[PDB]
Amino acid sequence: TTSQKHRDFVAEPMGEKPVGSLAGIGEVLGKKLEERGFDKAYVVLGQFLVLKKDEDLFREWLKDTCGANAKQSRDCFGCLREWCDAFL
Amino acid sequence: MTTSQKHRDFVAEPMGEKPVGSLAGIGEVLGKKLEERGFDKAYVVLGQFLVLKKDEDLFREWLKDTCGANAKQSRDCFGCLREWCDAFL
Repeated sequence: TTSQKHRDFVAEPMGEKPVGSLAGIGEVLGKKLEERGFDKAYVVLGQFLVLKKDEDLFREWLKDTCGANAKQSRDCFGCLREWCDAFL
Repeated sequence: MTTSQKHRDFVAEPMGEKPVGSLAGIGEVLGKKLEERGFDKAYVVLGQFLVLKKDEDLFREWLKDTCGANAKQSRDCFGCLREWCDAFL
């Protein structure tokens, strides 16, 4: 299943949406991503793409970068994968 | 229209799984060097462009350092990704 946050994100181009629009990225994770330069959702998309959409490596990178737990990183990965299938 | 037809073709549609050589400025020589470094599809180079927050200087220098792109090649590749993002991201 998916959250409404996921469905809202995968429904449209992301433009300049902030990193907190990504499913799984709440205020805590969002703060830590911004601190490390990932202030917009597209920058995280960038990392997803540099990693060739690899689920294991992206979710691990997210954990190491902002401390995402497994549910959060699952949610974030899934919303980026579905967005790419629709728009990339 | 001062852009190449190859630019226009790239920016006209989602890139899907297009190879890196579909990008403006990326001929066969640059494309091979990019592929050897793991940048085999255009979307991987898009990824680097986005990780660099679409900064022209950073991206064009990364391209130079990674495949030896000259100024014109790196400008064309940057401009093609910038316009693609304006259309589809």
